[PDB]
Amino acid sequence: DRVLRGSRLGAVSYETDRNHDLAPRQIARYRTDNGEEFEVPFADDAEIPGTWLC
Amino acid sequence: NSVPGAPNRVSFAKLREPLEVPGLLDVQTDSFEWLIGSPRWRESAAERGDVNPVGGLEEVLYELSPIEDFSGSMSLSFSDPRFDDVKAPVDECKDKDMTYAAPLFVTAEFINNNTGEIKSQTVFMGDFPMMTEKGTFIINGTERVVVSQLVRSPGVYFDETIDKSTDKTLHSVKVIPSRGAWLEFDVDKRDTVGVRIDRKRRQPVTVLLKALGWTSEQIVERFGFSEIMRSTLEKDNTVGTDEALLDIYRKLRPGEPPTKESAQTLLENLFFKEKRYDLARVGRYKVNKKLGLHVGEPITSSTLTEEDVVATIEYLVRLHEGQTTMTVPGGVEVPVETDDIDHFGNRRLRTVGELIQNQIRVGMSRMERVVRERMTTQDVEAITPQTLINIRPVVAAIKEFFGTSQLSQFMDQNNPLSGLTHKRRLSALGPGGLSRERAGLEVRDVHPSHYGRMCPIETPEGPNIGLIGSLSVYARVNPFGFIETPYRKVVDGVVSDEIVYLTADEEDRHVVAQANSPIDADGRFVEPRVLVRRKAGEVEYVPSSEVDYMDVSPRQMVSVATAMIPFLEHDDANRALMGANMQRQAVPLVRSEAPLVGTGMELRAAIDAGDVVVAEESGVIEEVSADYITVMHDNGTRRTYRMRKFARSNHGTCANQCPIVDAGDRVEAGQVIADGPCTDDGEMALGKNLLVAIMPWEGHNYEDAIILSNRLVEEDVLTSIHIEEHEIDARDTKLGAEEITRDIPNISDEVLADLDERGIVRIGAEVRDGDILVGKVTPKGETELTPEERLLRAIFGEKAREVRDTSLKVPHGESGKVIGIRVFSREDEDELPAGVNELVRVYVAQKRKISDGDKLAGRHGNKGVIGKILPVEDMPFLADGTPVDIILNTHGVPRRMNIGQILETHLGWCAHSGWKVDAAKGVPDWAARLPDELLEAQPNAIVSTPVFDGAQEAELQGLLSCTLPNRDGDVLVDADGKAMLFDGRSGEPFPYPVTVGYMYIMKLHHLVDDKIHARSTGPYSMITQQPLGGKAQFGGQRFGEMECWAMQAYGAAYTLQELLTIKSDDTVGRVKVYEAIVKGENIPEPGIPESFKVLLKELQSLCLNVEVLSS
Amino acid sequence: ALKRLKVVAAFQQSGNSPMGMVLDAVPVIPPELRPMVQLDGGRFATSDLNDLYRRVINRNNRLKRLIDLGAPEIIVNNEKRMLQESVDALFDNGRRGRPVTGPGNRPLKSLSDLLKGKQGRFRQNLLGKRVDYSGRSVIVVGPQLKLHQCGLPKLMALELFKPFVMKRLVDLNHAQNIKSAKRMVERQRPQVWDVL
Amino acid sequence: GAMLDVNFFDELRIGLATAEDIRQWSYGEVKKPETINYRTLKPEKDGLFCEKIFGPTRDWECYCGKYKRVRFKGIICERCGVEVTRAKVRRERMGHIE
Amino acid sequence: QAITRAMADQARTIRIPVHMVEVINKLGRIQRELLQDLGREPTPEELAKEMDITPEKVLEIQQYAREPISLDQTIGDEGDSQLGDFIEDSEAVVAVDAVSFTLLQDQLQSVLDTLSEREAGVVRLRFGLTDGQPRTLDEIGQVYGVTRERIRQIESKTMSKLRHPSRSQVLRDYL
Ligand SMILES: [Zn+2]
Repeated sequence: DRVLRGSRLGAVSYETDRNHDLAPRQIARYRTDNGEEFEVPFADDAEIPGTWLC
Repeated sequence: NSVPGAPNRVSFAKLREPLEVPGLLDVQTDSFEWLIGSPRWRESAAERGDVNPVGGLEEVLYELSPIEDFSGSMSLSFSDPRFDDVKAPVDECKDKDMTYAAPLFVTAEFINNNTGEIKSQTVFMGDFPMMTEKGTFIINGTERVVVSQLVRSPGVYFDETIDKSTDKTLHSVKVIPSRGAWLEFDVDKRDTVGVRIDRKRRQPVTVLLKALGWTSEQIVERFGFSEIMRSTLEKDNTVGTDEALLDIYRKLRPGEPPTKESAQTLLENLFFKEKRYDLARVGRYKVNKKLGLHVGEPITSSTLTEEDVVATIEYLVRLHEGQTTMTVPGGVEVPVETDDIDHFGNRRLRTVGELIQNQIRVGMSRMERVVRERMTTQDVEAITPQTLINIRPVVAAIKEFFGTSQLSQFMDQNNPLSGLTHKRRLSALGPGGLSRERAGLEVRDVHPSHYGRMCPIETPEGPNIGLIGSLSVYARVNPFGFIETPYRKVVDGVVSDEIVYLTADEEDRHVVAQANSPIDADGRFVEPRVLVRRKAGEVEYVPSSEVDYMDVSPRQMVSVATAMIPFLEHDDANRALMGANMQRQAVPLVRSEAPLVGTGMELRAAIDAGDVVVAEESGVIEEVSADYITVMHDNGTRRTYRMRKFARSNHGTCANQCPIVDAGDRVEAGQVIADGPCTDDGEMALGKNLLVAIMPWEGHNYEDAIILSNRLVEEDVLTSIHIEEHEIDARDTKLGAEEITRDIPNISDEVLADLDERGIVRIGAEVRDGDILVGKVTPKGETELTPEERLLRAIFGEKAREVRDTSLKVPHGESGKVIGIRVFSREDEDELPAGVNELVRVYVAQKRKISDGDKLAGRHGNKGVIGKILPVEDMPFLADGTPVDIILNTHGVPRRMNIGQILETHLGWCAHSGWKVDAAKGVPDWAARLPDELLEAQPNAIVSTPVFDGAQEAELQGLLSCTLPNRDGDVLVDADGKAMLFDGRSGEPFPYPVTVGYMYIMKLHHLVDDKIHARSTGPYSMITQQPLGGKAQFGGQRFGEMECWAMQAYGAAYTLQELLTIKSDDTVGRVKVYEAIVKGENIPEPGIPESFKVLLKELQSLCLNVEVLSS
Repeated sequence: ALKRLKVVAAFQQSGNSPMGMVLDAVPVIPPELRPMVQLDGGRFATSDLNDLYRRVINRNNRLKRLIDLGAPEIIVNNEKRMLQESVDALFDNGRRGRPVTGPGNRPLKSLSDLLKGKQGRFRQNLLGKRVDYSGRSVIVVGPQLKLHQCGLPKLMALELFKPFVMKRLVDLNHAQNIKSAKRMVERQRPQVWDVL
Repeated sequence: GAMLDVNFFDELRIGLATAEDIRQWSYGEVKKPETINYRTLKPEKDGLFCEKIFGPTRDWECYCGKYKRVRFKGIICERCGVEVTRAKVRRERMGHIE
Repeated sequence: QAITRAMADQARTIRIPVHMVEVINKLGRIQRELLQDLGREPTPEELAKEMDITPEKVLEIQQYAREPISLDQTIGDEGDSQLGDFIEDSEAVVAVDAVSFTLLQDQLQSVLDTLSEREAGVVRLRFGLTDGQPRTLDEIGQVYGVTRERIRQIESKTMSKLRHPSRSQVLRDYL
């Protein structure tokens, strides 16, 4: 009925996919009130928040 | 005759026509003016039944009015619909993309009951889309045609069934209303009578009788003759009307606590109260005609009756007992017989007036619901009709009928015949009719009551055989919707001239003669036995005194399109179907030559199609140009008819009109004054006359292929004009406004040659597939740039160019001149939609010559693509020097049973070269019944053979034997119709004579330029990553299950793997195979297709733990 | 007992448990398989699963509110029945009762309707796909050809063999790179037939 | 069994999913019936389209805008919450409703 | 209050807040009452002067008041096809821009490698062609042991050398 052209609300970037030199990260460890523990990788120049939504 | 500006077309007919053909658009125009209430319909119904002249709008307003609230404190009434004038004329509405309507005014009236007040006002009820002079609506600039619809009429339908095991005859009744609740009856394998009401289980009918209020004494008194009824009264196991009423309440309504008054009034409110049950006036008339309850009374109070229910049960039990007639107490007797639901006295025609009236009624119900809602909330003494009435659901109902429905279709205009036969069409499928998948093979057949009410030939040959028909030539439509047909009344063996219109029931009652039977010059028959048509569709031999009706003419059964095939009665029915379907796919050429042998139904089908300018009053032509004719009338005034010059049709052809009068002529009223697309001097002309040979030639015409000549490309014989259009629109997006200007981002200068100072192309500039039509550039903003493009921009100094180019480019394969640019704008106060600031349409027209791949056809269903266009020197030429123009194969004639083309070829040669029958020693005995002035004819004499009364084989043999020589003494075609062709390529004559003659072939709209597409890499889909489909896109081909089975049967595994992975779904694989092909490397191995991972995500989302293992 | 022993032996022989027939956590299909796509001009298009998920989430939040508020049994039981009907209509629409309709009174397309019939995944996309490098035309008779030959029109053959002709007319130095070669092919300059 | 879907297959086993499998597949709990903000067209927080649960919309470009390169990869934006990776992980990550 | 508030909060797919739902309903009632009296559809100017706002604001409200269509209706009336299979993915990999980008990177690597080592390292660190991280002028000067004015002079000379047509033609065709 038509030739309709639609796009989702985002843009695709295309750089190289390298995995040898990345920005450094350090892993925090949050524990809920369930007795279950989760690990999230933040950045080095980043303040660790006290409560994280797991 | 009877049309004043006519070409003299001599006829072979031997019968006198008592009745002329009716107006061919009276199926549409009379129905719509019935819906309006026009004074022409008023005087017609005045002279044919003036006891109740009511239009569709007055009927809807009376059956709605008056609306009352719950307490009965006040009431609202409508009356007197009235239309204003049309706000814009037809060509202006077609050009400005606005609908063609007229305002509607209704005199409302609000009455206070207890206090006593009347507040009469005048309410505007929206704009009503009116119908033009040719039966077409105009909706948003396009031209739409609402086709008719065959539905099964409401009534009572007795039918019988035979048991498989016991082999007893089981009878059954269904009474089916409109919008009501069904109720049935039965006689089972035992002696019980079911009453299965509103699709419920079963009860004995004596339960329903007691719930209606009949005692067992009353049941044995009324049904005293019926062993079945007294047996079921013995087996009813239920006494007490209240007990039986509670029983049917419990069987009908499950889960509700039964009260006495609600259980009592449930059945009454379900059936005998007009709000929830109304078989229409047609249904009430049908019930009264079947049972015999009333005869002289006019139809009113169209709800059911307990008398009707007990008469239905009486009819059923007498049909099961085995009676043949039955008298209802209080009415005349009727015969007792089962009903056929495919009889044409049981299928009514719900035409355009009734369809639009149904949509108005649906809108008025939703309006009156909110009227009786808001009547009670806001107080009394403050309300007025203009605050009570909300016309939004009514106007939305009309708009949602005219758009987005499957009965309001796009008008199919390639030519006048297609435009005419898109109306006069009875589509049996639609809302309220049967679907396509669930339609049985019983309803798709030709019932023997279609004789004169439908065409047995013309149906679509696809998966719609029998579900779409077309009206016959002489047929009409009843006030109710039954399809009448005219018959001559013969009184005591003398055929009179008075014409009686009989529907299918009366045609079954009487006995009808045949049209080509020997009248004895006053009305008497000649032979003492007459072939007739009896009641059940049987054909007998009845003596000439029981005959009491006769047909008006032969070709009463055929349609409009089937009436233009010469020698129809020699073709087979499948090939006649293909001919009648391909006659309305022809394209308008640039020259439009009239056929050398036709039938009589060409002038009338042209001046009634509407694409021919017809003079309204007589006068003398004052000035002719290519744009207008101004006739000077007999009393002072003058009238200038404009012309449509090179206007695009719906399907992309051309709609040129050119005058055929001189600047001093005298015209009469009704005379053709200007041709159309496919007409020539008044009459229809869909093709050209081409000299044919019926030999097989070197394999180029093998299995329906055709070889032309180059003369038809040199002299522009089969050349048409096609016009496209392209549309872009500049709206205001979020980041700014789009701009139509020639300042495009990064592009060469040379592609901006033909563009003007402000965007759009100049008129006359030739375009090509890839060129710029409208230069539009959208704002982009600031995004992330790659370092490589950043370095290139810093090298060459250009800026970021913050606006993105999305122009309008002409798509692939198109070319041709630019005809006109139609540009709308916001600043000129044009009614663009929300957001659009400027819309511009560009028309590109090209002139297509004939080429191999284009599809040609004749009239008798012999189509075929063009295989090779030879040069004009290597064609088989006659002994005189004339080359032939097409060469048709001879293996497709005998096994397809269409020798209408051979007889048309012979008569075409006779009508081309002329004849003179030597009446020196009297008229010879083949021509004893030829008319006068068919004994001689000049060359290029147009003749006409009508459909079932045409030129006989003996007359064709005689006319073939006596023609007249070309220029010298040379008769090129001997008595058999065959000529001694030479061979233009090797030189020697062909060893045996070959049939030649003139055949009328036409060019079909299945052209090779519109069908070819290809794709290497284009757009891809959204959810799954497969390519798109269709020539409107780039579009890929579909490689389905059967092709997968063929590849597996071959054993090609790698071909199948690369067809299903790196060509459809391997998203990381398509770019790798493209770069490997471009760099010249080897093709990589495929990966997992995308659709399988989509499948795994759906299966995991249905709470199933699908996990793929490893080893 | 045989017809019961079928499913009882099925639950007994494996390491399955029958407790998976009731649910405590519906899963949610990822948002690229039920997309919200903006058309040309601000019209949106959703995929009818967002309505079913929205009804489940709305009724579950309302039920959490009613339970933590404290409500009578009639209200809470009606809410639980509504939540159950919503999840049933999500997994299979039109199985128990009336189908949930959208606008214009058409039934919505639930999760199980992506899988069944001729329009499902298994028959519409897994077994028969659209393909690249393909095209159609209308056939005519070629009675001078040999048995292993077919005539191909040049306008279709150019579009089918476009990457091969781009590689070859870069390698023969008719163009400098892939972009200019593609521009030359789409404008159909007359070297491309001698390459083709 | 592995789920990276590289072409080393031997089986395809279907079972009956338990709740401790569902809340081990999922990447976070969707708990609002919101899809997209009506004015700015960005996916709402904890909705049906939330980038914190289903991954980011723009390739290697987080939501609030603090990290925008391929240099930052697999890091969690401590203000907004989205991890920075490709945008094709929005067809591969599921959520759950409690 | 609870029924109308929750109908505003839940009746729509893209959620519109309560105050904008209020002004949409007010605009609808105003437009209906004006359409009844006029006998015509009211213009945005008449609606704007009625509601005491601007016609741009009226257009924005009528823009926000639109409901999405569905991807699952069969836009082919034969039922064979649905609307979701007629939409071009306008943000996909175009399969010739990727190979063109790869060839551009190859050619840029070649032209950068046909220079002096210090100038090539300066250009790579200046435009971030090493690892996608552009470096600062003082950072390049620190890691190469010279001053920032020397670094920017070397950069200007190298940019002139690359801008010269002898090295620049094979990249000039790409843009
Ligand atoms: Zn962030």
